[PDB]
Amino acid sequence: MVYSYTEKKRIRKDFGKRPQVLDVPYLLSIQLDSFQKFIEQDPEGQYGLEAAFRSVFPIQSYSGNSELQYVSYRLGEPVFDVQECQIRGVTYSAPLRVKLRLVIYEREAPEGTVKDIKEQEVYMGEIPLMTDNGTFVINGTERVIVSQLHRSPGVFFDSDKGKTHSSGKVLYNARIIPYRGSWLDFEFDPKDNLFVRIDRRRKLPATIILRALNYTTEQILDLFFEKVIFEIRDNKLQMELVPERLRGETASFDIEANGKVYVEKGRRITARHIRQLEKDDVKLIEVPVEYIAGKVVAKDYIDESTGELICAANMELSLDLLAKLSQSGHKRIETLFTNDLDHGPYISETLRVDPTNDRLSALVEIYRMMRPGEPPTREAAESLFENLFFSEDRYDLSAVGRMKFNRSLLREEIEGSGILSKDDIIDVMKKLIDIRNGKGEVDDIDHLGNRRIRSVGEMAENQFRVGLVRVERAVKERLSLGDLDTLMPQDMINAKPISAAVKEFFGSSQLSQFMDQNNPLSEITHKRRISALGPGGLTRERAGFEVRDVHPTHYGRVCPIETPEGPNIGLINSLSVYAQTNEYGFLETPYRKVTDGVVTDEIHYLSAIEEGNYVIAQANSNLDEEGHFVEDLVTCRSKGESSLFSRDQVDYMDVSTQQVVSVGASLIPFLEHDDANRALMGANMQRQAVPTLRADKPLVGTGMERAVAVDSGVTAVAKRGGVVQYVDASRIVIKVNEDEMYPGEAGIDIYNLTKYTRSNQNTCINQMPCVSLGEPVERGDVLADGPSTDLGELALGQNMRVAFMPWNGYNFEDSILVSERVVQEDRFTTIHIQELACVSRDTKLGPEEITADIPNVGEAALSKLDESGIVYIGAEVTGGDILVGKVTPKGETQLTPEEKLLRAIFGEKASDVKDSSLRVPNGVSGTVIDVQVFTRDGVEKDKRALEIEEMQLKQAKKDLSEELQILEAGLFSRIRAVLVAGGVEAEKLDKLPRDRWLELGLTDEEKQNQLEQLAEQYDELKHEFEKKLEAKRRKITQGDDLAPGVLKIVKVYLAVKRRIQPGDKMAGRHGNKGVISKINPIEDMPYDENGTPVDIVLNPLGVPSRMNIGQILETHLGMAAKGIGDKINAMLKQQQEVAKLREFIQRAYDLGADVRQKVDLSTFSDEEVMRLAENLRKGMPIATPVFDGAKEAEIKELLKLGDLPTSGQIRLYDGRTGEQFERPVTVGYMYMLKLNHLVDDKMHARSTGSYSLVTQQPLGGKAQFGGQRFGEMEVWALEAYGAAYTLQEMLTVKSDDVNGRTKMYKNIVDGNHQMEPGMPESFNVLLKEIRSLGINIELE
Amino acid sequence: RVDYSGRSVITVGPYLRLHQCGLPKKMALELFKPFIYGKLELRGLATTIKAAKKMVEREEAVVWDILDEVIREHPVLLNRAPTLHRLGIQAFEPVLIEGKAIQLHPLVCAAYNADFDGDQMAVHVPLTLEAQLEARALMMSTNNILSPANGEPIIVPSQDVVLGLYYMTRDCVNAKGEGMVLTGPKEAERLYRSGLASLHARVKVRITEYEKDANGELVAKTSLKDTTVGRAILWMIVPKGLPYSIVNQALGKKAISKMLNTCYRILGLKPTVIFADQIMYTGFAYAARSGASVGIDDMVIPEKKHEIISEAEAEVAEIQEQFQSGLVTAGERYNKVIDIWAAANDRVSKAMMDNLQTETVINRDGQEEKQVSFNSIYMMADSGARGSAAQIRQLAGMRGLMAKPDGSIIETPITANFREGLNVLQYFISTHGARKGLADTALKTANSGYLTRRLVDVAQDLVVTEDDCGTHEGIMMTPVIEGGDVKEPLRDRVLGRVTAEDVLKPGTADILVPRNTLLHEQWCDLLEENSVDAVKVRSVVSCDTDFGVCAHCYGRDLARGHIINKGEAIGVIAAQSIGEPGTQLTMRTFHIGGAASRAAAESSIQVKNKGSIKLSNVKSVVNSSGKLVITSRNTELKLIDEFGRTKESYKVPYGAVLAKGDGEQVAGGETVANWD
Repeated sequence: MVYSYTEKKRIRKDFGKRPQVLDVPYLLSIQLDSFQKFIEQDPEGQYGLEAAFRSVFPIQSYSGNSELQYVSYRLGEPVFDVQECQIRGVTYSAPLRVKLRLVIYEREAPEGTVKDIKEQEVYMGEIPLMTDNGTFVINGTERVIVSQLHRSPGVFFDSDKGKTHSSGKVLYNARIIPYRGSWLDFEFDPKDNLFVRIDRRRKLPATIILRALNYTTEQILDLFFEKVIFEIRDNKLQMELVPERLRGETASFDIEANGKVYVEKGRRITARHIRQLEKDDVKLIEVPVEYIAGKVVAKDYIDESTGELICAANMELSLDLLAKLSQSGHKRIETLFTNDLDHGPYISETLRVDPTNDRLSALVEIYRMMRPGEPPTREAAESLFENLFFSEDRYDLSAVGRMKFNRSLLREEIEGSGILSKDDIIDVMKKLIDIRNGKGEVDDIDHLGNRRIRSVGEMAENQFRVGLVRVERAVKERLSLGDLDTLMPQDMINAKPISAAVKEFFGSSQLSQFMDQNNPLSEITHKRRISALGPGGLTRERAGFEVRDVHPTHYGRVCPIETPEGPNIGLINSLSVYAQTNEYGFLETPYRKVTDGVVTDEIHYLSAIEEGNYVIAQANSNLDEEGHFVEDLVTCRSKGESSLFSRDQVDYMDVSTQQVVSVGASLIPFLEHDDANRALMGANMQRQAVPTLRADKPLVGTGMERAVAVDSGVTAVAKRGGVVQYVDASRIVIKVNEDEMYPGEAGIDIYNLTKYTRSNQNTCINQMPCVSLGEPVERGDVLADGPSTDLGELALGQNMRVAFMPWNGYNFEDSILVSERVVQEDRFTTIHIQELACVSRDTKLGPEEITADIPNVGEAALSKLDESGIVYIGAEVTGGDILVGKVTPKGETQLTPEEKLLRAIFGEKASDVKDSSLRVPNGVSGTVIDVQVFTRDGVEKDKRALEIEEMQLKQAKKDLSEELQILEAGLFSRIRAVLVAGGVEAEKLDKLPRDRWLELGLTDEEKQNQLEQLAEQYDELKHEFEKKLEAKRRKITQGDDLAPGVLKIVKVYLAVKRRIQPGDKMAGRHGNKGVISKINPIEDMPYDENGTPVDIVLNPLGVPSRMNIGQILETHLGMAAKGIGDKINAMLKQQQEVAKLREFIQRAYDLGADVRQKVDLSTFSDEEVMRLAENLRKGMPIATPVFDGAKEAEIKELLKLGDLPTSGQIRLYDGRTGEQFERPVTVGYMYMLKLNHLVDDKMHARSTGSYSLVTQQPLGGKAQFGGQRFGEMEVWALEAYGAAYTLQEMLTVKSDDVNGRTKMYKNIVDGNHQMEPGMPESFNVLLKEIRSLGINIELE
Repeated sequence: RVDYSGRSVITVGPYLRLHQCGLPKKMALELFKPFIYGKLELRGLATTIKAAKKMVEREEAVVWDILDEVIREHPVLLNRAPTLHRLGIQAFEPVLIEGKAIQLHPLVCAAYNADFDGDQMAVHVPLTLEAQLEARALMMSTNNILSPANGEPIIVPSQDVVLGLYYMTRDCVNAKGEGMVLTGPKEAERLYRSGLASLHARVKVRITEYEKDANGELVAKTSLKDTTVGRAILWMIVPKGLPYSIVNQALGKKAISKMLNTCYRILGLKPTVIFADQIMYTGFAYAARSGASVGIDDMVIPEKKHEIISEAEAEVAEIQEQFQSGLVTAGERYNKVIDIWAAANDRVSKAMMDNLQTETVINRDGQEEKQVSFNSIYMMADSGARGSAAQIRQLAGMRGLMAKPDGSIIETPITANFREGLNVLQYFISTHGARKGLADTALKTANSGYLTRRLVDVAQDLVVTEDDCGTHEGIMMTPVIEGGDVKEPLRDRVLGRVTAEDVLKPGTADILVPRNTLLHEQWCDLLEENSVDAVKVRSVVSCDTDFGVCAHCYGRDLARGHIINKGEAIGVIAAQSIGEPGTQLTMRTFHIGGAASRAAAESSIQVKNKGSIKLSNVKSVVNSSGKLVITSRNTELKLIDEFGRTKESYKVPYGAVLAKGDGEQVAGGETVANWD
């Protein structure tokens, strides 16, 4: 196929011989999938709103004979649009419908029902939706929830050996963690007794809680233990033989088995004497009496003669007790094994130490342990034991609870009961007794097989379920109040719990947050993030050791490279490109199947548990056409390591080498060359790059960003593409082809481009058309580019000329040196859009009118402001100028009746003293974008917003009127087509309407049917179009919901052009980011043999120093790319024919060995790529894969083909002195980065400013005041320099002393130079606070 | 929150003076408004304060001239926010530069520790007499050079100064120019004209010498020495008396900082101070003229790497074969394999170096003799501008092995150079251990800060009032003499300390009771009659002063010249700030600073200098086998030379069997006893 319509403009040259069979997924499918499964209707009852409604429902009061059955729910359409709602700045949520049905049962009468209750839907809460890009719209914010990672529910096997306990031995423990409710754990102590800890409470013995499970000691020893066999007939003392049950013996006498001695007295206990009686078949044997006293009794045997309780179970036997038991006529005797080799004497110390032998006293004791304040009344002990242990509501084992419970339980069926089971917890106690016995394997805490990610679906299901229970309580009170309630689900269900749970959840949460938007990159990699923060998964606020480490399970799913290099490290992760989430929350990664010796084309997704046992080959390997591997021993991995394995030991394949990296670090080329640390730093620096004016696609790249830019939702794509009709910067429309269309409604697809708009990062966003007109568009083609995007290809930075050189010491360490040429080329210039809102109103003194006067200010600002309205759009605001005038009532009336009706108050009318004006803060100057102000209902006499309220009506009327003309024009042309042969007239119909008078009469049928029809759908489309136009205009003029604490809201957008700056900062793809020392003239830049001064000058010492390899191959390969583009550009300077250049272009594509499917000239050869030569005339789009990237052989081969010297070094002359520098010099072209670190934003100079009423210290930075801060380190720095002055007057004169500032500024006059030492007022805040303290100190 | 702050970001001015500020025009006149109002007042260009405010708000061009009149001698003090030691705040003389940033002296940047990665900057304005003039007579960057932590003057002429002076001073066989008869001004005509390379071997140009041995007068001299043209260029930097290309040139390495120290040893004011930056001007000047570069051809991959990796892989294959047979345990097999990959990595490093010097050749005439290597990697490694043999070992040779979670060396080594494609799992373990390194280096800052909190909280108590109270108590000064080689000489410890008695040599004469110990007297007693390494010297800890400390008893030194005065914090803040850089970063895995469990005397007792090894505080016990054992528990084993000075002395524990107890001799690296 290789159609490549949308990529025909720029075909990025790809390298490497490793094909990708599985294409890059939409990659947002975790949030999109979680959302589409969060709102769904299914009969199976999948997790979501249906699972919550089925969980709580039916809602029945206690002894009320009334139930509430769920009709489930259906979602409606929101009141606003996506982009329009974001512009309005109101939360975006759809109402919920399909209320639950009620029921009524007759009291004292079984099955009696008065009537069935089916009620109409009731409004409950508001359910927000998600944009196609994965965001959430609340109050005009981005509101994305970070993915969560924590422990998956199931039986845990933990080591938990304390290093601070000093014991030096491992203490095993196991804890079952349900999805909700209390936690149940077991705890060892050196006494070797199983203990139980529930919700941090003190650990009780196993015998008291298991006794609370109503199991007698006979069932304890007979259940958890084997009673073996003991038989006594006339004191024959015959017992069964268990030669394979123990290794050992102690023999003080001979023991004969079936007429032959198995082990002689004093004979060896070795396996020679063991297997003799073991391999042979032996039956019960008779041995003397002395062997009973050593054994421990198992079952409970009492004397048959009298009724005493002697010889109770779990007790030691005495020599004199044998005579009392054996002579009592007991039928059989059960004795405990109790020999420690592979086992241990568990539960014994629990039975002995446990005070409560019965379930009742056990429930009373666990109740007293649960509640310290109230003594147990024994009445509620059963409900506390059941609801605390095994119950439907308080368990919530969910899916992974029973899945992992049966997996570790070694069960068969996956589905199980959602509550605790006695045999299940007994199995946990038995297998845990095996863990204490030494057999079995523990589980790793950091192993992701025990971890499951949680998303918006499960989290919003949890909070929404909690709110639904909060509703179930009050509704239970309402149904329990009355005996019979007709039409109950009306006023009984309140929306405040739902709207508070979902609106408080998505509104305020640790995971839910707005994003800082720099390029689509930071938006998508900020959209996909793994967080151990929030509920669960957070061990401590700081430090930690094994939690922050990297497990082998971090290979193919989470990216170890991308990471929060700041205070918390190793917590936030990034999923793989091909990673996916399983049904239980587990993470699966692709592996290609291999059958016999050939590699089949099917790929299966495997989690950590499944891929742990299987062996998978290394990412890079040799492949043959027959499917077999070239090398016999192929590098493969099984568990926690990798080694060469045979061709028969490889189960699966890794496909691409990019599975271990993420979208953030995957766009950094030559990863295998560059060091992982500096690649981590660069990947951390990729997200802060601000978009610039002109986006130039990176000439060195990957080819993943092609899918990232289109899959990021930032660019404007096209649905059902076709022949483009009209284009514009505001709007783009396309005529859809007739290949695939809907039969109804006809019409064409229209698009509204977003203009310059403020982001959360105060950046500039917009989309620009990539097509001219009349160009065919396919499905999925990007029409317009977002910020920092060029032709659907992501470029967040700008290339520029590069030379490696020390220059006159102006480049030191990481310092950067920028030419004035790029300064003159407008490159790196960006727009910063800050928003200014003046909103007050709300006064009991009367309303506040906007503008119309500026009190106590001359006409200077009145020239900028309109008489009845605000300032002109796109004006110059400098300093403290008033952008939007606002007044206040203030004193209003007074004596001299409001100054004689505002006579002495001049023309304000308020009276005087209105401070409500906006008054733009100092230091911020720029041009305003648009004033959105506010829109309210029933508001009149507002000159502001009139132009935009009219502009919206003209816009919707324009673009809707286009479709109206397409419809009415189409049907009118259909009339002109049907009137043929029925009395047609070209000269008449081509100069008049009606169509000869509604197709005349013709043959009767066409008259009434065709004419009456034409009028029917004509007036139907006209009247319907006008009705929908009025319905839309009503939505335009109705406005939104304003905050009740204000009458009118005013908000304005302003923009500033900020370009390359001397201090600034710059960053590389490989992690070098530094400040610019000085911007040098063009004349001072060294030039080549052609006299081309160099744009940038960096420090080559940082390559060995900071271990940055990829900069050499970056600059050199870039010099090759711009060598191709430079030679082709020279061909355009010579005006060569297409074919002569076409040969060099084709050679440029296919040079090297394979490593691409692209073929030049394939399609017509005279267009497309032919014009793409004029597209790439500036530079060549060369791409390298992450680990598959280019090699120095092909790099020097291409660069040598570009006529450039193969060594990548050109003889250079000084731009200053003109003399030649000794030795060749490395030059090239690399991709650079402009950040938000510019020193207009970072640097603020301040002298004197506002202070605070607390201690008289100023607030701090960003207030245009304060001296920043010199902390205790600077206090000890002045004590270190030995200056008493600077420190003493430092802490005192500036803040704690007014006398120092007054006398200081007074001494500035004539320069007395003295500064008052003063008495610190902050020290008077210490003396003050101490005076508030009960010990008050006063000076003498 | 202080006052009067620009809060700028550092830029690097190479030019102007070591102490001066590329204060910008934008940061200017914002904080200088009071001086501008008073300036227009006293000068009289304005009328009233409000009129001057109008003149400033209108941004007139006349305000810039008087603004310059104020700025030139009105200093600005500078500090980085994470401040550690006393030199963090320094006073410079500002001059306007167009821009939004501040151009800062890079040699001072190393003193601030600040980096150009974009760390913020706090810029404060001093107030009038005490601040401006106190920072003028005290806190200036040239007025404070010596650091009261290491004690040596702290200057970092690294990076393109080390590389530039390395390329400046060096020789080459053949090339062009041969020898030259011109001597003093050969750089102008010879270098700037044609035909003379920046460096040429075998040049007969004479160099004039100056002798300062005369009292208050310099004695000139001249003679013909063989020196390269670049060395003749470097000689023009300092007109004063020097070794004249012997110690004053060398290879263009840290020995340039050594000759900077010897030049600063005499008259630490003066053209010793001023024009010493000409080393920097020529350093970045002719370093930029050199234009060193790094590329694919720069690095060299040894061909022995394949044979070493293959041989080590075969040996380890035999090891895992023996483990498959059951003859070798898993532990000894693991540690053994670790040993083979470690020694093999060392082999790849050594062959890497061999191909770093002798593989690089230059073709001239027959080309068989070749010449010294011009490779930039070798210039950085040998010169010392940046990089290290370990980092280069990762560039070409093996990268080493570490595991953050396990803490042990992994059994899957990295066989791929950076130029070669790395394996996916190799990048996995590398980013693992690198993330661990980021966690540790990020963790050490807070712990070091807290350590400075405790130490500085203790150090506040020093008044340092009385001068000399005449105390007789002083510490006996003896060298550390630990291990095979002595760690530090006793001359550095006894240098610059008051001496009660301190008789060098066998008690002949040496120092008197009331004599101060300077560098000349202490160096004379250290060089002449060095057989006595123990001298009693007064210390700060022992002072007869009731309140405060005695400066004469503590010592004489500071950031400024010697003979310190009272009222100084001295070791309080100087030591509290001295301990900050030590704990700021751990050494390797931090187990180095810990007990290594392996020592010289612990394994095999060795001697430093050839001499008689004796046991101090011990009872010699001869045995029947002929060996010698110590009867007591705690003993001493020292190596005494013919002069009597102690070379190497280690405590001899009980149970050590030695071949010769006493009466014999020992050479360098001799092992008397060996105990497991």
